[PDB]
Amino acid sequence: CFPITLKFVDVCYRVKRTILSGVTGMISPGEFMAVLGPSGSGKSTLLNAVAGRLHGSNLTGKILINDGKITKQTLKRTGFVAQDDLLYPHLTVRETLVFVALLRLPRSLTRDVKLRAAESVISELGLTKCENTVVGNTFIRGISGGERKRVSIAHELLINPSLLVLDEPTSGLDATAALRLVQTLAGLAHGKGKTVVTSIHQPSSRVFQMFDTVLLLSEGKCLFVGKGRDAMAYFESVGFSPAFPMNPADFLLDLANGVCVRQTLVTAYDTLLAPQVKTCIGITTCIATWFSQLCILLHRLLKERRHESFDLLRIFQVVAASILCGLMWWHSDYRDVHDRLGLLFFISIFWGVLPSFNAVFTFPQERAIFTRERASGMYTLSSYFMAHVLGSLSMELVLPASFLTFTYWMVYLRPGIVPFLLTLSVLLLYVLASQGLGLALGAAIMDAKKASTIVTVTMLAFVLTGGYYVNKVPSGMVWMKYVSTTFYCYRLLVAIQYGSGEEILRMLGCDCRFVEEEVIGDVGMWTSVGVLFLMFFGYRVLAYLALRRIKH
Amino acid sequence: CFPITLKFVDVCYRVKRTILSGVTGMISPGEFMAVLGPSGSGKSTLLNAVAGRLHGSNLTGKILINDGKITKQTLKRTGFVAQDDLLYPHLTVRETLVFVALLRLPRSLTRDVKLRAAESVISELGLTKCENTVVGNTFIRGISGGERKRVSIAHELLINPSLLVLDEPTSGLDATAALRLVQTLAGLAHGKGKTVVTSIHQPSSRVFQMFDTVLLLSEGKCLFVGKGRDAMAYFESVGFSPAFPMNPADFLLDLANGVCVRQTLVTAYDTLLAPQVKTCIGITTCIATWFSQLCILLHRLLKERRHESFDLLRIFQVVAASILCGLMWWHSDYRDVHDRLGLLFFISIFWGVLPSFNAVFTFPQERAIFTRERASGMYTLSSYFMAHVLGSLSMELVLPASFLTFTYWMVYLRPGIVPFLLTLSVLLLYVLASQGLGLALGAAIMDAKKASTIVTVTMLAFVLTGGYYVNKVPSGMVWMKYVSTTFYCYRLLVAIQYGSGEEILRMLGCDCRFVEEEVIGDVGMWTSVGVLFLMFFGYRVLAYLALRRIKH
Ligand SMILES: CC(C)CCC[C@@H](C)[C@H]1CC[C@H]2[C@@H]3CC=C4C[C@@H](OC(=O)CCC(=O)O)CC[C@]4(C)[C@H]3CC[C@]12C
Ligand SMILES: CC(C)CCC[C@@H](C)[C@H]1CC[C@H]2[C@@H]3CC=C4C[C@@H](OC(=O)CCC(=O)O)CC[C@]4(C)[C@H]3CC[C@]12C
Repeated sequence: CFPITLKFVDVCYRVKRTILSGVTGMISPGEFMAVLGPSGSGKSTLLNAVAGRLHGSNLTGKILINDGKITKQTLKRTGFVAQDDLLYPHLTVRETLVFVALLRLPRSLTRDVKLRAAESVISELGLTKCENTVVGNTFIRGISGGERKRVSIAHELLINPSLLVLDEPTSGLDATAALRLVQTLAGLAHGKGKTVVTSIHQPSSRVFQMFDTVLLLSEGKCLFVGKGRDAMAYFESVGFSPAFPMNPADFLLDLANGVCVRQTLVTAYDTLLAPQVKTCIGITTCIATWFSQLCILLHRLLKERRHESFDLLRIFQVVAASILCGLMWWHSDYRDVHDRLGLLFFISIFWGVLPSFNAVFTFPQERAIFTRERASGMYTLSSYFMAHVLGSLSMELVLPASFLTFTYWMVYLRPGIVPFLLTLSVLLLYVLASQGLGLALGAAIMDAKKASTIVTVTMLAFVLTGGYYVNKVPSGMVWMKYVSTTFYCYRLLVAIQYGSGEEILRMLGCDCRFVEEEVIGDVGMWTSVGVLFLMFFGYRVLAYLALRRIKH
Repeated sequence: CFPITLKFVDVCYRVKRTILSGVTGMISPGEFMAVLGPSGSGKSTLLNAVAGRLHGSNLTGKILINDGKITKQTLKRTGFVAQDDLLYPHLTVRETLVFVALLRLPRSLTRDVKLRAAESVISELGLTKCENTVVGNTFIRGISGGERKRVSIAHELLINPSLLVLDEPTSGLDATAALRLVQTLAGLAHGKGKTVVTSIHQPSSRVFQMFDTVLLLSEGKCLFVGKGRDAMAYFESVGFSPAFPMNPADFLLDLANGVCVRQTLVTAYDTLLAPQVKTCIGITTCIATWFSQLCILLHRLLKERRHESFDLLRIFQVVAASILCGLMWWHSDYRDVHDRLGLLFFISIFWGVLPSFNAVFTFPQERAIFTRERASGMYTLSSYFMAHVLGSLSMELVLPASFLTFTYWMVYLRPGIVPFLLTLSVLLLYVLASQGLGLALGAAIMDAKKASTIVTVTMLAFVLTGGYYVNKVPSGMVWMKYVSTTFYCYRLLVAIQYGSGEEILRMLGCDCRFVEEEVIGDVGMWTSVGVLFLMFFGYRVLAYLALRRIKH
């Protein structure tokens, strides 16, 4: 049993405005202190300066975890439940808390110890009768808002903390769900010997009955500390009583808001209670934990990258483009050299626009969950990036491989096993090379509407210079095809279906320079392959360096 | 002065579950009655059955506006402020309330009477110090959440009602903004002689002090009616007192929730208070108001259809496609008959995909505001549809007319005034004909993600059968080009730049059937024009019949 006594002595916090000034108190092992105050009084700045997420020059004052300063050994026993709940919406409640248990608990334990620690906090917080329910956010409909907060508390109870610092847990709940939530926070402060500190926004009449001690901030100058049942007995002494039946938490916020008065209760506290508050004061251990962090992060996000890959409005978009492409070029003749190349350029526009546009929403949408979880240990951005690289290498190759299996034998392309699997290999390498353009642009620009416009303009300049629409490019724009991804896929597709124009010039008898300039071209088959590999790796190295630059 | 005495006698409401059963009471002229209860108790069903938005077979009971039944003459003096605020986010507070004043007040008045009635409710509700601030929703940042509710109350105060029925106005506010809001609802019930009925979710200690009468529902059986200051004096008689200092609104909801008990207070009310509650119980007048409803609705939504037309991420998407199209075909030669026709088919793909995709979000996003305002009189869906037709005829023609003015003289298209204005006329007629495909699809499918997929699949089958990519269409798919919008714009552009292939076959000397099949084609210039007009009108008649079918 390691309990924490906590004492902050005269904490100040300016920002460039004074938010906190002279806040002093103590929090004991085994008490449930609630921090009351109006909005903009400095409640949430006091919780961040106590949990340890704020230190520097803007802060001023001694914050003492068990008579000593805050070192990083204490932060493993200190939890902070922030105001917003960032959970993946397709995992169940048991799946959410088991993946967090493997990632957060140390690797000295077995996989059965770290699995029984995740089904103990399910029974502690009362999540047993929803443990197979999907979490959901607003569209993947799941657990309630009062059980979404209990999952976010269970993230911080898996490491068994001694000081649990919550930041407005009862905001947005009922009067019943917000009473039962405080009934459990009072449970694991009187039975577990913990030290719970919270900040309630507007307590009801019997939520306020459950507080051991109350700290009341006016606009950053600490009107009252002490017990909750002795709150209005102190204000009767200075001469402030309610004139009608009030909730005692309503009467306190009306003193801190100027409706009853602020300066008269600063000088009353500073001479009567603020005096005596001072009186009680390797290559198999560096590598194996990366490949286990990767293996859990890849198995966790399989369900996330399954509804953003096999969306039923994206399967329909590829089923429709297979039937249309399969009907317009149905039983096509390879001696029509102009329509066979417009088929192979439709495959290059469709499978460069569709992967690069969908990949640009991947990193903006997970910036908040990655920031909260990387700062909490739990991974190191290179096992997070390499689980998004590998997790979308596997899922994004099922729809282009089913487009081509359908529309290769109906369209009468080049018959055989080796012409089929060379066309399939070039199409899958082009989907992965163009997907990384969307990853590198969505990570450099962490907005998703500002980056869907730059990947639209880039894919339009890639298609216009890709080899088919314009044949007489002006002399100052012939360089732009060499940076184009579409130019190297389309030159490879024509080289598989036609070769070096030898059989087609015999059958056409044109050996009329139409088929010498469109089927042979400029780049070889190995220069075209080795630039689609340089754009595979190179557009994912640029997406990693973009994500280092954010700080998150 | 026309005041309303309101008495509901034994209102029941089943749904196929009993929501209301035996609710009886009276509301007097000049009292501010608040309706209390837990969530799911039938508060919001009682307000809709009293304002008049619920009547039929599911309802049972006599609802009497001033000793008589509810006729539609009384509903002009009855206002209902619903729970969610549906305001256009680019109008200022004065602009919002003046357009509502012209549309709601009768046409007997002048434009200065209906303008001074809109600056009287600004001063009444205390909106004078934000009357030039933009409203905004979350992105167009504007007035606060406590002033967004005061605009929604001012919509219903413009018709000068006698019974104002609000539905949870203080939800999502502060403790200060939700006290000042009740201080004005108590202002226009004690000074104006109105009859305000509201339903507060969780009142604070001094919000409850401002209620004249209180109606308390348990789960639909009316625990208490009477004064608010005599609420707990009645429950002391049956033997229910708080054991600790409570907010008196908290003690009442704990009686109605089973935490203190429900059936013991139904039989206490039914024999002590529910007895004695029975004891007090043309062609220039049909046309001119349409063309004035159209003229206000078109001037109101000019600012709405200015940020969805001149979005700065859409100006950049057309500026980039002008420079790319202007550089790849820079000083192009018209004897390159294959590259001149790929320029004229990129203009047909770009200006059919871009208007039809943006038009599909127009009607889904305004379904909630149109439903609330059409049911409230104020317009009739044919002056609303013809203000969206005409309001986007004007704004959507500025970006295609600036694309073409830039890239006609750099690209060296056909020189002259008559070749320029025939190419501009065909391009503007094609933008309006393809925009109506997005309007007809977004109105038949009132989702915006399910309809952006069907307008993607349709525009892909329009571009493949459009005439350039495939020449030898199989015999069962040649009909599909005649329903294509892209086929008729592209056949008109080639007919303006080349004519009936006479000068180009002389200069090429091929009179080699390449230029006989791609520049002359199938349809004439008048059949192509008169089908783009049939798709202009016909895709907007189908969008009107889709909007009748919704009921909204
Ligand atoms: C037939 C020849 C001339 C090729 C012409 C280009 C086509 C391949 C274009 C025409 C319309 C394009 C579509 C128009 C709109 C979009 C934007 C974007 O689609 C969405 O917004 C839906 C994505 C989602 O949210 O699921 C992704 C690409 C897509 C489907 C485009 C894919 C490529 C398409 C089919
Ligand atoms: C060069 C030849 C082969 C023509 C090929 C078709 C092009 C005209 C395509 C290629 C990519 C397409 C764009 C890809 C994505 C979209 C979806 C959609 O764009 C958006 O999602 C942004 C709209 C907005 O929200 O402002 C509207 C059409 C647009 C810009 C497409 C317009 C038509 C483009 C430029």
